[PDB]
Amino acid sequence: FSCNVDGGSSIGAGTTSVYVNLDPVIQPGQNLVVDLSQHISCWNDYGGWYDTDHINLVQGSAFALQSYKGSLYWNNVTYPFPLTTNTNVLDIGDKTPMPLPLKLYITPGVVIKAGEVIARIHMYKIATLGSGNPRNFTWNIISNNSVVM
Ligand SMILES: CC(=O)N[C@H]1[C@H](Oc2cccc(C(F)(F)F)c2-c2ccc(F)cc2)O[C@H](CO)[C@H](O)[C@@H]1O
Repeated sequence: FSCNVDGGSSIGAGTTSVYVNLDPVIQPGQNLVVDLSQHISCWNDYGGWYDTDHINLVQGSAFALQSYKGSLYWNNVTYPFPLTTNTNVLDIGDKTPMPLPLKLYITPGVVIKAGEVIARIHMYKIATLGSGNPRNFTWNIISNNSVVM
């Protein structure tokens, strides 16, 4: 099982920066949408649904904006964010990269700085054969631009 960010090199585990464009203007009360399907994709390293991968997002995933409320959309369910439970499982068995069905909804001068981590999303992988060779990924979401209020 592997992933990449913006079509880059393969990632098997660990922490990776994910850079996102945010609305530069936000008014008190507005809602920011971060569509991570535009950046993070994952695939099965054998294909053919031979040793299917099972991935979910993990309890504790949170803003970094620590006081913000929000929602996290993952694979047909919208969870309160920060995550207080593990999400449903997405199964990945094709070698073709699958953009992750993942969106973050954020409700808050400069409020978000370019280059600062605004959320840490922990993803867990376990496959089917043997032990499933479980792996941990963390996606550190980073804004490419300032967001001002
Ligand atoms: C030890 C491990 O993880 N076996 C996983 C397996 O891994 C690979 C399969 C082929 C090629 C590679 C490599 F060429 F990339 F090494 C990997 C691999 C190994 C370690 C990683 F950290 C990530 C991918 O692929 C499977 C389907 O996806 C399951 O996931 C399975 O459990």
